[PDB]
Formats: sequence, structure tokens, C-alpha cells
Amino acid sequence: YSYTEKKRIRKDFGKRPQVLDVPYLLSIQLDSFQKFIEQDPEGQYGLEAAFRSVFPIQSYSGNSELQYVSYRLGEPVFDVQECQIRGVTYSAPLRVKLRLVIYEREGTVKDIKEQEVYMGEIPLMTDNGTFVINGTERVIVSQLHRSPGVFFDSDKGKTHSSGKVLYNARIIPYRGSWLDFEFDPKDNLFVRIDRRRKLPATIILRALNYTTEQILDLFFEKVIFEIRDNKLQMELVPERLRGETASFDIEANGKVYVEKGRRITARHIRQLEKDDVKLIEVPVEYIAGKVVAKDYIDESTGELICAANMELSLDLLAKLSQSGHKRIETLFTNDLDHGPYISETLRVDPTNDRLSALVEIYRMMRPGEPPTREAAESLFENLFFSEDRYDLSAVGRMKFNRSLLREEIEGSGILSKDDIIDVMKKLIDIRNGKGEVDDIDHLGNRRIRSVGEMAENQFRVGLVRVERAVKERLSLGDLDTLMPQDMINAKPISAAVKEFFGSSQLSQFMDQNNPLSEITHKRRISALGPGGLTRERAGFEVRDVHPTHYGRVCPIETPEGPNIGLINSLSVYAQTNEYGFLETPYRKVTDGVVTDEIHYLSAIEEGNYVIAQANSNLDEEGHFVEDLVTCRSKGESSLFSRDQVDYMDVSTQQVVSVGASLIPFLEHDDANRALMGANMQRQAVPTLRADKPLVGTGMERAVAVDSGVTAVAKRGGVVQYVDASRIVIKVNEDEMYPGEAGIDIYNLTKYTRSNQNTCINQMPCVSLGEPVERGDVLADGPSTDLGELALGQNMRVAFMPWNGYNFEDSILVSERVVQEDRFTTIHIQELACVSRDTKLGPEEITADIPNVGEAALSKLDESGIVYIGAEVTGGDILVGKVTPKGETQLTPEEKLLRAIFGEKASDVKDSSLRVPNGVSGTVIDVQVFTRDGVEKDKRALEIEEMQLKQAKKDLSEELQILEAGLFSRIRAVLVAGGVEAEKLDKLPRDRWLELGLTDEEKQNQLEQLAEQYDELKHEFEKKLEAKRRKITQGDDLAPGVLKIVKVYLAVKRRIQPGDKMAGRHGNKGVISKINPIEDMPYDENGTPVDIVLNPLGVPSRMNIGQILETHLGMAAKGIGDKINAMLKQQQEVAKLREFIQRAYDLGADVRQKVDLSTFSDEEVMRLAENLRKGMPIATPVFDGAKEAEIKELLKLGDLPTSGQIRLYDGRTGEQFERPVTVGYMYMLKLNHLVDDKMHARSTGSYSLVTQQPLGGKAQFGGQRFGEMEVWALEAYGAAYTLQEMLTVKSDDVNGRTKMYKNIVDGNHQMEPGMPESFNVLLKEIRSLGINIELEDE
Amino acid sequence: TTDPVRMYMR
Amino acid sequence: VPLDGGRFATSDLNDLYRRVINRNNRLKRLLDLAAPDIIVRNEKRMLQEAVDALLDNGRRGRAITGSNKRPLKSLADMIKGKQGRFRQNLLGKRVDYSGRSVITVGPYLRLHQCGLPKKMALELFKPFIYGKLELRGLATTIKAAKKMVEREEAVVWDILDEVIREHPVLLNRAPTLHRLGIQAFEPVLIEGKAIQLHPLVCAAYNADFDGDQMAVHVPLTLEAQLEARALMMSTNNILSPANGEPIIVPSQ
Amino acid sequence: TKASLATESFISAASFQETTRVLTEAAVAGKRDELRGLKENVIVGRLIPAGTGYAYHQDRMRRRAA
Amino acid sequence: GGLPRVADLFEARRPKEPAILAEISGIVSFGKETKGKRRLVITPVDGSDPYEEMIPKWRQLNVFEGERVERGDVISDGPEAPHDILRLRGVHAVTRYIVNEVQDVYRLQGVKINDKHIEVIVRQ
Amino acid sequence: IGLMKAVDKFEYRRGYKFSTYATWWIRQAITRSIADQARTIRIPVHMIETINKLNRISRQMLQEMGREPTPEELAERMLMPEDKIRKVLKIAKEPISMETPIGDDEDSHLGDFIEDTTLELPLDSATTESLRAATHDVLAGLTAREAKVLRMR
Amino acid sequence: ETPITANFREGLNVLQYFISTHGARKGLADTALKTANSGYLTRRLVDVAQDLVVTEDDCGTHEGIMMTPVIEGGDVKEPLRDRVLGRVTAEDVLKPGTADI
Ligand SMILES: [Mg+2]
Repeated sequence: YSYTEKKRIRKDFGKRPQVLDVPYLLSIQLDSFQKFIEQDPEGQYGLEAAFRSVFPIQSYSGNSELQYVSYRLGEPVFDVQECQIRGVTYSAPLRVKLRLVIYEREGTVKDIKEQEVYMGEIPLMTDNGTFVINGTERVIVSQLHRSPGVFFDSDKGKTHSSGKVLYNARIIPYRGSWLDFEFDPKDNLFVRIDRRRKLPATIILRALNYTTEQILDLFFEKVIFEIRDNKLQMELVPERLRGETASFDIEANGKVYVEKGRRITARHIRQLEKDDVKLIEVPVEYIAGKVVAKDYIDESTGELICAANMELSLDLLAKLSQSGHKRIETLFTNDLDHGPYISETLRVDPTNDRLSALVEIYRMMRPGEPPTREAAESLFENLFFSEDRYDLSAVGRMKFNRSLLREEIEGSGILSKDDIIDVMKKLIDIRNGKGEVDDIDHLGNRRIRSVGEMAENQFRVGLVRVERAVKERLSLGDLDTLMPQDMINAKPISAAVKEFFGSSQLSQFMDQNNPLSEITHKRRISALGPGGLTRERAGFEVRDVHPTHYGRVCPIETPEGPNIGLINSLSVYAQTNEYGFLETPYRKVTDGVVTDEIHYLSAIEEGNYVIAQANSNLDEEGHFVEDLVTCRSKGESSLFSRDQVDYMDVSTQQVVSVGASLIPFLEHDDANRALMGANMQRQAVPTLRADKPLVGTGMERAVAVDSGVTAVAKRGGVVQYVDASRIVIKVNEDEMYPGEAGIDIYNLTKYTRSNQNTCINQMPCVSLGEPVERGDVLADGPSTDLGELALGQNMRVAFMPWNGYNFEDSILVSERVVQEDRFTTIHIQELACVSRDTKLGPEEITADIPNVGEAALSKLDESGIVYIGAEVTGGDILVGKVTPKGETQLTPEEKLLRAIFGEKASDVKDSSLRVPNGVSGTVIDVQVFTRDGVEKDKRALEIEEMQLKQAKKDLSEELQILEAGLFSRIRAVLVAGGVEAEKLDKLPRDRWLELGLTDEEKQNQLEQLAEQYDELKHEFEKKLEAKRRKITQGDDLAPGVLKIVKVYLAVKRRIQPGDKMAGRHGNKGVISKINPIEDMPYDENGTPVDIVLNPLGVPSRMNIGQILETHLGMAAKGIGDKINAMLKQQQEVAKLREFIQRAYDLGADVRQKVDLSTFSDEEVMRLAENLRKGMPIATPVFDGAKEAEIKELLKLGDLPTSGQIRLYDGRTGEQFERPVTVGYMYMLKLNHLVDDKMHARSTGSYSLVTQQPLGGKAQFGGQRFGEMEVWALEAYGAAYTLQEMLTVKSDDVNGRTKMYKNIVDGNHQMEPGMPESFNVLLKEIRSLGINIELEDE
Repeated sequence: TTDPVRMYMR
Repeated sequence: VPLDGGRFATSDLNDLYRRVINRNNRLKRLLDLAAPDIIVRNEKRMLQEAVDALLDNGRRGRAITGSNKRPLKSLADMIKGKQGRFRQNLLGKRVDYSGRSVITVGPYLRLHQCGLPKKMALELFKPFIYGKLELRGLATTIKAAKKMVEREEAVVWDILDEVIREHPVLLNRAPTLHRLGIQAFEPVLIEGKAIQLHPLVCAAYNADFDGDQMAVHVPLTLEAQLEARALMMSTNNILSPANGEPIIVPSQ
Repeated sequence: TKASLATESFISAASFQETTRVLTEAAVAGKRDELRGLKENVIVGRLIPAGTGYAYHQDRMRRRAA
Repeated sequence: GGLPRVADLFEARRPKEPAILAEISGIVSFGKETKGKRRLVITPVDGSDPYEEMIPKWRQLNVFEGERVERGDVISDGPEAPHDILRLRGVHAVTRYIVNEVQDVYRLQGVKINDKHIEVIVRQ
Repeated sequence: IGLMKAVDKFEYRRGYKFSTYATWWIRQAITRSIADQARTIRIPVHMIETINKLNRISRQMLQEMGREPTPEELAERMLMPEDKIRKVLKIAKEPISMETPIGDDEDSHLGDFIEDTTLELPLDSATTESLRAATHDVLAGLTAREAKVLRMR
Repeated sequence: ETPITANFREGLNVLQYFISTHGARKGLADTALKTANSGYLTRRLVDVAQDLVVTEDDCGTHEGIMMTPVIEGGDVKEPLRDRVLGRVTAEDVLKPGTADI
């Protein structure tokens, strides 16, 4: 076992030793972006592939091209933290060298210029796989879209309501025009450019310079029909007659083979093999129904006897025979095997020449515009033949060639004559029966364009849009007078990149309220967005589960809203291939043993082999134990032999996602409820006491270390200094760099506002001076318990009704829970004030607010900015601001007051950033950003000074740590070879450098150290100065805002009735009311019960995972009972090991690795010290424990076998008859707190356009009363209710005021007027050419 | 075509 | 109208109107500038295009807006459709004196009463509270009553209990299929923030306690208070109108 | 859906049906709506002629047009 | 069946495979050969006899040739069109039809609604 | 329009081709026209020219400073003084269509969150109707002379 | 042709859960996407209904639809009593003997 385990172990279960380690789940993101920047010396994806594509941009025949040299990504302008502080995006500059060349006219002169010009910046992904578009950590969801290449669909059934089911093909490139090849119900072949009109497919061939003779000689087989001397013969092949009908008599070689009426059977076929028949004569009727390919003119008159693709008549027969023609070509027609398709189309086709084909296509594309040779030629060759306007993308070229049964997968990005003729051959082959039609939903036809590729594509758009000005200025400009920079601009290039990152249906905010949420989010693969489909654009089938999803996308994890089947999650071990498809790992089963090698089978790669099933007895020497094992080979699942085994599953938990994997006993929950629980799992909000899951799946570390929320150790060493701020780790001598020696000085984050207004914070987990290897969590963060994912809490559940307090799905929680603050989640709101210039002068942030009290301004400073730490509640002032407002002209009644009591009116209004009503917290951070020029106030200077001094403090701290950790090395060398010890430490450490050694390579070491040292001391300088210059630097504010004062509140909402809670199994509910401890039903020992669920909530929605999670948790806590007893009784170190050993055991056929070799006493001591609160237990997704194993775990923990006990009522005292299933469970506190849902309004603001109650301001807005509500009111006799609804409470500028002035007079009487929305409707109708009016009183 | 820009362009 | 940061927020109707005016002016300038026919006949068509796109945008060529690529909304577009006027304005509007919250159990409640959170009732009946306070000699004027309830003085809780007394309220479940989707109950002041609902009515409402939310509505006229007692009150709606079978039957 | 098309009140039709069409047609004909119904009333904000509104409409319509 | 079914029932949509009806009593008779579709004549008893129709031969028949068949008879198989049920039968027959059919889809699962309601829709 | 203007004031005698001359009036009658019909809030031509020049200077300096020039830098590169830059850029904003969909991509638009800060809330209208009566009673408590004098001043 | 052979208590294995996942998805989507369907139906119904109110005391027609029990195939589905309860007679209904009331 490692070092992070010796502090607390998790007992595993089941069998099937894990062969493949946990893959870094944040790979797909990091790797996709690790392909977009990593410079590539060829056309492979990346910025290089973009420049190489759009470049060189040569002028219009001026030969004054502009090549692409190379690119460089200079260091960013701001670091991640400062970037968030200021709000700007986190991107690196992108400078690109360009080379403008010209060839002036003897001649051959070559010129050139070179310089690297800046063209926009590109956003940089973080180590966690996220970007910062604007002060918000954002995730770029990977997209799943149709793969390029060829596609053969069916379009069967509905077609012309005949059942004659048609066929069609579709060449879908990666960037360009599509090519459709469909069949017409009369067996015709038609082509479609992109979606345009329909044209007889033959036309395209005539555009490729294919004469009619050749078109005929490209599909049908020529059958010789000669009339040598007489008696029309045939160079027939014995195979051609297979499955045909006879119409004549055969007398070949005197032998009479076939007669008229007896068709050619399978017998006659081989009968022609013994006699070796190659020539047979036919009457003047069998040829009367054939075609002729090559033209036949008379050798005397020049006239045309018969043309190409022309029928044959006995009359024209004599024409060609009298002219002297002997060799006649025919097309091997077959209404069953080889249809006449192409020929039947050539008749429907108007144009018979090349130029006319180009024309027809041109007028098809741009109608009404008279075509010309040049325009039509250019249009045609610029569709599927120009790299400038058409590219297949090696992915597309690969799938295209492979689908066409080719050999070399690597080819050009453009199509060729063969690329078209081959696809047509394949389509016709399917039209004959051989071949198949690809599945539109097969995972082998769905690429995954992740962030790194979409970034490149959107960047390429910004390059192509500037390609215009380059050709322009390079053709209609001048010579050397200009440089390769004067014709470029950063805004157009970086536009299409910015646009992508700032707003896109694929780029969103990181789902940061749960580490599991961050991990499972970046693993989502949406089918919507750019290039995808709309929710109402995709049918109800493309959302279903396909057998290829196995090991690639968890068939469970998905949203249950309108985006069902279009979102899904990437599987645990699933990985992306080199191209774009999804491949899952496997284990090769050689000879009948299962090796340890891995082979990632792609979607189509798997569809040909027969992999074994993850659940099968592989335990032994290693050979397949069972004889007939269940496997999947041809998409279908069935029993296969023991010798036909190709591969095997890596593990049972590879068909699920990271979220569905954490579900314990998932083999016991139905799919519906599993889906529900999986989705709700990523809603659990972190608590105050991050508590480990008593029953997990082991997969916690696989998510707590992946999410950057943790803090792992890079280099191994011993902790030099622990603190709640930083952790200095003294690196090990054998694990450090041979220069300056460094140390690992970590800096934890403290109480940052998450994207969901929650709290994120990291807390240490190791004390001073403790051995720490690499891979050990140096500190825990939100929802992290010493390395495990702490999603929820451990609640002692007991299934029993309780006076209907739980009635439907409501949850009944004890008072003890809400007392120990185990669900008291902390929140951090961020409310800022903005003093900006107005029409009557700039606003003021002074504490001199009019019409206020002295009790409020007592919590502000000399600048009216709330004191840090000072606790406040809703309605209190945090930033005193006043906006100027002149020219009031109050009513005379008020002027009389101003004259009576002498109360002059201020010329200023009030702005006053005041705490939102409903929440009360503590101020934990106050920031001030002042516009450049405008001198800072007092509090602004105080905050700038605190920034400065805190900066120097932290900087000098880091510096001293490194300086001492380096002077120690100086001493190490200054002694070895030059021993000085006493005298050495006598003089100051400054003289340590002036001293030297005798001739030896050790003198080099010194010279190295003194270098690094001084270099470090120089490094520090630029870091300080820089951070100083930014602090005093004029902050970047919006155009027209004086100052901005940010305030960060810290709410600590508790758990009260109305909050939602769910189990990680698909069982939701709402806390009805917190019931006291006394009334809480207890049991024998006297211990109360945390939560009391409803038993009736299991037997409907299968969701049996809670049932067994409770029993296993009861046992896992019963073992902790004994651990805690022996810890409290301080018996000895003997019983501890005696019990713990036998514990990590029992079961059947497990893998846990007995202890007692662990530092015996001292280490089994800390194990028990942290094992008091039950013993953690793992439960793999399908390799979890079973009933009998739990039954034994219970008997070990001095617990019953049935998992049920008796419960005593707290109030009455008698015991509830009929045993009650009790125990523990993992409860999730979803981010659905009622304190944020509840809202109410009586008289708020109103929309300007239509005088209706503003449905915004997020709780202060009025409720919506839709049509259905009006119908419900119409059902009853209620008429004044409906009226006052849509008259007084919404519209009627007078109705609201009159009703309000009446309600206070004790008079409940409405005065209905005219809904303002209706007058606005009258305006909008009358402003048209429509006159609407009203008539009599 | 329909759009009145075509009436002018031709 | 202007907005935050200085940016001005305008309507697309403006852009379209401005276009019509520009092109009409240009045409008149040509008609008095002695221009040929190839120019003036192009101007007339541009004018027709702009006018038609102003009345109904999407029947000729879908004239787009400025910096934004999205097509601007024309006059007729501000009337039809499920969104906008006549459907989202005149038949269904938002209303004052209302609210919403997560609903829970409440067995102790009678089939006619429902538990309403205290703070919700305060904010809701604010206009009643102010007047009833200034009447009983506890608040000098309306403004003073506002500060009295804003301070949460003890007396105002009893005042609220006096105003709630027999003052029915309306509860609504988010999808309103039948008429029973809106039913009137008698307020029962309660602590916390959750709305208590009577289990016997959960069937009619077709709601669970898994996080579902319901909306509250406070009647104003004496009529709307009577109709919520003799027409909409819970204990007056027992057997459904669709079928004579009672809609109030014991659950799990 | 075809019967909900034709209705004495044009406003109630243009409320849910194809407004742009309904109004054009009922405009060339100079059609005149007296509302006589539910949706029209809730549009202009009036006591619906049904139930509690039917009694008020009773007392009003009685002396109205008479 | 289901909700898309009751949608059609209310929309009075014409069925895919309609079934011709009789307009008067009397012996039915054939007529002109197969031209495009086919013919069929109506032979009333006492009153005027101008009624006839064209029924395609590609659509099998069910009515008896030399047999009296009153108006609204099953001249063929397949579903029925409500428009044709109003003309040859009357105002009560069609409502009795729509209610009986729409009630079946609801009768399948646990739904009960008095015929009165559906009658109001039929009347509208 | 500028084409016609360049035609009427052209002499074929000078020899210079017509394509050179007509272009001046055409391109100017397009540029100035843009300056007059572009912004919903019309701006005098001069300001358009000056703003476009400021933009040009900020453009041709992106490659020099590395990212972008300083606020008080163009003050010298331009003929104009320093402090006028901030105002010229402050007024350079464009109106956002009220139909611009708000976040969440829902049908919710900007024109739905727009409040109305014109109508005074009813909580103050009640105070007005109360002060009216209070002042009336109080003034009716004084003498007659003082009463009319107060209701007059 | 490959039924499930394991129960929910014992626990499902990897292979068997896939077909359950399709069944679950069909149910989930078919019920979720059906919301707008039923809503649209009832919406058009209310738009065809609204103006219809109970005003006149008594029309004055003896017409009446002819109510008969559904009895079909094997057994009755809904007796005559239900489809006649609470309604109104059109013509005097008598005993099985004629000329009665
Ligand atoms: Mg629910």
C-alpha cells in the first residue's frame, strides 16, 4: 500500500482484479488542446494545419504571393488569478512570421521580405482543462457530429407509397459541397449538388469528359454479337446464363443443349464446363432486345447506322450487316442482377456533350445568369476539385476509402473521377443486393470534434476572411514600398475565435458546485450546437441507445429534459482514437488465456471481433473457466464457445460514466432511477464538514485527484512547514534537480466564490515534518476527504412512515442533524457598486447619503465602504453612493412643509449598493477599481497599500524559503572536499560565496549554485516590480464608469424545511420539518435516527440500491463501533490488529492484501484512530458485494442478519410492531435550497413597453398567470378574480394606484380600467395600414 | 430570382 | 431608453422606420435632381422593400438588422405568435400580490386550510397591513407603517394575524390541466420558508413533494374573496366535473 | 381546428389563429366585433360573460339595446 | 391508437381507406368497363334515379349486386369518413359515432369521462 | 448620386479619362452618406472622420506595443489635444437591439428586463393623498387671513 | 430471444442492463416529449369551446339521442345507467309493456 492509504484504508469487495489503471479523466480536453498548439512540422491538425491550408495567399497573377513562415505563442499578458481579478480573457499572444515575395522579370529576379506580425491572441486551456473567457472558468463541451466520407442510406417505405424501396448515397466532406446520388422510382440515376434541383447523374460524367461510349463501357459488360458469314453468334460465357430464361434452341457443335421453353438451370451452367462451350448461335429474335455501346457508321456513306445506347431492331440489323459490320458490341443487361440503370438514365438526360453538361450544372446552380465556357468551367472545377473550396480531412479520406473497400487510407483532400465513379458503382451494387447500407446512428459514423479542433476551425474562418484584402493589396498595389504587415489585421482574424469562446452553444460556464460535476461536465459530448442539430431537428430515434455505445458512452448518464439522448457522457475508460471516433480498451484472449495487453477497439473495429463479457470467471491460472460463455460478436449477444474468444472487457465498470460509476449497488437500481440519481449526484453542494462516503465504489480518488480542487505533491520529501495558507515541502535529495535544488512551496486557495455562488477552499491534511511521496494529497479541498470524493453526508436512515410527515416523497429529518452543522453549506455572493458618469455629473461614492439614519452609516468608513468582517443583513448599506438629480419641483403641499419645519431637499438621489433582502452574511473581501486619471479616495489608497505590503510579504517569504534551501547545498559542497565546519558557520553566509575550493569539479558545483542563487535573486526582482506596477496601474474600466467597488459576502445558510435532498440512487425529496430529538424514534441502545424516509417509496420505482446501501452501511458502522470501543477502552495494540485483520478479509474471493506489515503499532494505530467513524467500504459498479457478504459483515459487527431491528417511538414509548429497516446511507444536499426558490411580491416595478409587473429582479418579480390559469378561472364562476388579475394586478396604470390607495382605506373594491397592453395593441395595429376603433359608451 | 437587387444587377 | 454603462437600448422598429425615411428622402431628392430612370426605378423598389419589411419582415427577403446578424422584428411580428402580444400579453400576464415556493406536507392542516410562510404573508399583504396599522392608532401615516413593518416590530405579527383571518388565498400547480389546478385555501401562518399543502388535495393538484413548487395569489376585491370561499375553496370541490367520482381519495 | 377558424368574433380568432391573415381579411370586410364572449373580454379586461360575470352581463345586457 | 388517434377523431380527418356509402335503396348495378378506375350506378325504387358514382376496380367491394341495400350501407370495407356519416345518416348518428370511438381510446386505460363533455365538442 | 454630380462638372477637353474623375465624387458620396445614415443617432461628419482616424492609429500600433496602445498615447500621434480622446470614445457606443436575446438563450429578450423609472410607486401616491388631507385640516385650523395667505403664497 | 434471467435483488449484470437502458430511454423520452402534444390538444379544444355557456332555461326539443349500453363482444363495458345518469329524458319511457309511464 502507498502512503496516502496508511492514514485510512477502504475495504474493497468482489473480485476481478483491475487490470487497467484509472485514466486521467480530464484527458480529452487537455489532449484536444494539446493538439491545437503543439507545433507540427506537417499538415497534421493544429495552427500549422490552418496556416498551411489558407497560405500562401498569392495575388491575382501578379506573382506577389505572401507565404507563411512560422508562428510563436508569446507568454500571456496576465496570470490566471490576475486574469480573473481584472475580468479579461486568459490568452496568449500569437505572432506569426510572414514572407512577402515577388518575381520581377533577362529576368528571374527574386525578392523577399520577412517579419512576424501580431494577429490576435488565442485563449489558453488550464491544467484542469478549462479556459477563462471573462473572469469565469469556462468549459468547451466536446461535440459529436456525422463523420465525413461516403454514406449509403435507404429512404425506404414512405417513398411514393409503393414499397419499391429506393436507395441513395451521400458524399459528405469535412468542408465543402455535398454530393447526393439517388435513385428514381423508375430505376433512374439522379445527382444532387448540395440540396439543389435534380439532374440525371450521367450529366456529371459528361462534365468529366466521358463520351457516351465510355459511360456505357464503364458499367455494363460488353457481350460480343457477331454475324460471322451468317447465323448471328455470341461470344457468351457459361456463367452469364446463370439464372436466366431461354427463348430459343441451342445446337452448338451438333449437340442440342437447350430448347425453347426450358430456361437455363444450374445444370446447363456446368454442362457448359465439360463440353467447353465458348461460342453459340442465336436467332434473329434474341438480339432484337439488346443495346449497342459504340457508335456504328457506314464505311461508305459516312452516315450513322446506329448511335450509342440505342435499341436494336431487325431492320437496323440489316443496315449494319449490309454496310459490312461484323463486330457488334452489346451491354450485358439483366433485370435481376445487372439492371440497365445508367442506360435508362442516359435517355432522360438532355445534354449529350461536355460543355452542355457544364452549362446545365451552372444554370442549375446560379439560374437566370447566362452561363459561359469560363464561368461554367470554373464553377464546376471549384466544387469538389479545389483544395481552396473543398477538403475531405484525413478522417474523411480514411472513412471514404475504407467504405469503398480501397487499400491506401491516405489520399488527397479533393475528389477525382475515380472517387465519383467508384461511389456510383457501390450504390448500384447495393441496388443489386450485394453490399449494405450504413447505420445512420452507428458510432462508427460520429466523430468527436473537441475544443482543440473547433478552435482551429474558427481560427481558419478568421484567416479566410482576411484572405480577401491580401489578394486585393497584392494585386492592385505596389512593390517593396509595403511590408507583409501593412495588409493584416488582428480584429478580423481573432474575431471568429473570440466569437467561439465568448458565446457558443458548445462553450459554457464550468459546472462548479461539485468536483464530480466538473469532471463529468468536461466529459459530456453534445450533439447540438454549430454543425449539430436542433432539439426539434433530430428525430426520436437518433436519441436512442445503440449497441455501439458500449464502453464509449454510458447509456444511463444524460439529462431527462428535452435534450434526451443528445448529451451523453464519455465512459470511464473510453478514449478517442487518432482520427475522431471512440475506441474502448480491451484484453486480447490468446489461445484461451487472457493476457494483460490492451487493444483499444474503435467503433467499427469492435463490430467484427467477438469480445468476452466483463462478468465471467477468469480467475485461475488465467484460462476461461466456463465452457459456453456469453459474448457479443455480430452486434447481437449470445452464447459462444470457449475457443472462439477474441478479446475481453477491461472491467465491468467501463460501460458506465464517472457519475454512474459512483452509484453503489447500481446493479440493483432500475435504469430510470439510476439516470435520476446520476444526474442529481452532480447537484450536491459541498458542506462544512466534508465527510467521506461510508459506502463508495473506490472511484472517488479517481475524481478527487483529477479535479484541481485537490492539491497533489509533485516531488517527494518531508513537510518543512504546514499552514492554512502555504505548505513548504522540503524536496528529497534523490528527487530534485541538480541546480538551485528548489523546494515545493505550495499555496492553497482560501474561500473563493464558485460559479454557483458556493464556496471553494482548500485545507491541509498533513502536520509538520511528515514523509510525503509523489501522488499524495498535500491538501484537501471542497468535497474532498483525504483523497476521496466527499459528495454528501452519512445519514442514519430508517424506512418507516411517520404521521404522514413524509407523505409523498417529503423527507423527515431529526433536529440533531441541523444542530451539528453537517449540512450547513456556505455560500459567497458577489455584489458590486458602480459609480458612473451621468447626465447631471458623475456619481459620488461618499458616505453622505440623504434620507438615511445614523445607525446605518455607522458600519461604513470615511468613504462609505462597509468594514471588512463586519456582519450585515439584507437592507444594510455596503457602498454608499448617491446619483445627482436636479429639477424636481415638488408639489405645493410639500413646499409648505419645507417652509414650516425648514427641511430643504437635497439635489441628489440615492444609489447605495445594499444587501439583497432575504440573505444575511459577513463581508470577507472588498475591492476597489478606480478609473485612470481620477484620483483615488481614502479607502482606495488603503486597499492599494494593503495589496502592496501583502505582495512584498508573500514574495519575500517564498524568496527566503528558496534562499535557505539553497545555502544548505552551498554548505554541502563547501565542506565536502574543503571541510570548514566550525569556521564555516562562524562567518556570515554572505562570505560563503567569496570562498572557493582547490582545483576540482566541485568548484564547478559552487559556480553553478552562485549562478542560480544570483539568478533567483534577479528573478524575484522582476516579479515584485511587475506586480507593483500592475497594482498602482490605472485599472481598466468600462467607457463611462468613474469607480467600481466590489463587495464579497459570505452567507452560511443552514438546512431548513423546503430544501431538496436525494440519495445517490434516484430518490428525491424535500425536508418537511425538522423534528426534535426526543420525538425522534430511537432503538434499543437509545441512539436516535438522523432521517426517516418512506418505505412505500421503494416498491414502485425499483431503486433497490438504497435498501442494500443501508444494510452494508449499518455493518460498516457496526465495525466502527468496535474500533471506537477498543480505542476508548485503550485495551492494547493486540486486539486492534486481531479484529482489523479479520475485518479486511471476510467474503468470498476478494482482493484486499492483509495488513500488520505496516509499521506495526504506530501505523495500525492511526488506522484505528481514523476508523472510529465506521469502516469505509467499496462497491464496484458491477463487482460489488452480494447479500451473503453483507449478512456476514453484519454478524461480525454484532448486528442482526435481516438488517432489521425494533424501533421505539420517542413520544409514545411503545415500539413500532413489525421490524424496521434501519442503518446508514449517503444523503445528497442538492443545490435546490428553498431560501433561493421562495419569493413573493405585492407591488414592484413595471416594464416600460407594456405596463406589466416586471418578471425579473429574480424574486421581486411577479408570478406569471398564463392562459391555462385563465381557463381554470373561467371554469368556476370567478369573474372579478380573473378581472382583478389581468386588470389591477398587471395593467391599468390607474387600476394599480386606485386599488392600492383603497386597500389601505379598509375598502376592498377595484375600479377596473383598460389593460395597457390592449392600448399598445391598438397602437401597433393602427400604426399599420389597418384602422381599429371603438364605438358607443 | 426575386430580390430587387437582381432587377438592378442585370 | 439608455441603460447601465451608458449604452442605449432601442427597438428594431426604429431601424426599420429610419430606413423607410432615408429611402423616401433619397427618392424625393432624385425626383427634384433630374435623375434618369435606371436610378429612380431602383429607388422605388428599395422603398417598397423597406416599407414591406417594416410592416411584415419575412415575406420578401428578410431584411437583417445592423451589427447583429439576427433579422429585426417588424410590426406584424409584434402581434402574432405564442410569444409577444395577444398570447403572452392579453390572455396571460404577470400579476402583483403573488408568489411561489417549494411545497411540503402538512397533515395537521384541515382539508380547507394550507400553511403559508410568515414572511411571504408579510410581503404579500403589505398594502393591507399598512392601512390596518394606520387605522388602529399604531402608525401615524402610511410611511410610518412602512418603517414599522420594515423593522419587524412585534405588534405587526398580530396585525398580520388579524388581516389573514378569513381571507382566502389561491394556490396553483405549475401545469394547469383541469380547473382544480387553482384552488383556494384558508391561510395558516407558519414559520420557515416552505409552503404546507394538504395531502388529500395532492391528487387533484397532481403534485409530489420531490421539489415541486406552487404559486400563491391574494384576492383583492370583496368579490374575489367570496369567489375564493363559495367557488374556489377546497372543501367546495370534492367530486370532479369530468366524472362524478370524488377527486379526494386517500393516498399512499 | 377548422371550426375554431370561423367565429363571429374576429378578435378571438386572431388571438390564437393566424393573426396576420385573420386581421387582413376581417379588415377588408369592415367586420365589427361586439365581443359577446370570453377571450375577447379577457383581452379588453372585462367581466367575462359567464358565472359571476354572467349576472352582471345579465343586468347590463337587459337594458342594453332596449 | 392513443392521443394521435383522438386528435384525428376530433379533426374529422378523411380516412386513408374510405368506405363508400349508399344514397338510396334499390338494386345496385354495374356499368362501364375499367377506364381509369371503374363505374357504379344507383337504381332507386320509385323516385327519380339520377344518382351514380365511380368506384375504382382496384378497390374490392362488399355489397351484394342483386340485393336491396338501404342508404348508408357498407359499399366497401376499411375505415369510415365522418363527413359521409353526416349526409346519409343525420346529425345524431355522427355524434353517436364520434363519442363511441373517442370513448374507446380513453376506456382502454383508467380514464372515465361522461359523454356530455364530448357531446359539447361534437355540437361545436 | 455622386456619379451624376461628377458627370455634370466634367470637361472632356482636359483629356484625363472619366474613370479617374467620377471615382472621386462617387466614393465621397458613399463615404459621407455612410457618415450620415449609419448611426441611429446621427453624428456630424467631422466626428466620424476623427473617430475613424483614432481607430486607425490604434490599429497600426498593435504590432508596435505588442498588444494595444495606451489611452494617453494617441493624444500626441493625433493633431487634437489629450483630454478629448476619452469623450470621443465615450460617445462612440452603438444601441443594442432590445430584441437581443438575454443569457440562457431563452426567448427572453433585453426588452423584457427593461424597467420603468417614470411612474412613482403607489406607496408614495398614498402618502401624497394623506398629506393633502393633513395639510388641509391643519390649515383649516389657523385663522382665515393666514389660511388664504398660505394657500396663496 | 435473450430474456433477462436475473432478478433485481440478486443484481443485474453488465450485459442485461443494456436492453433495460433502451426500454428506460423509450419510456423517458416518449413521456417527456409528449407534454407539448397533450397541451396542444387541450389548447385547440378550449379555443373551439369558450363562447359556449349555459344561458337558456329550456330549449323545447323532444329530440334526444338514443342511449343504449355499449354491450359488445363478451360482456358489457359500461352499463346504460352510467351513460344516462344525471341526464334528462326526451320522451316518456315506459315499462316493457306499451302505454305506460
Ligand atoms: Mg414530482
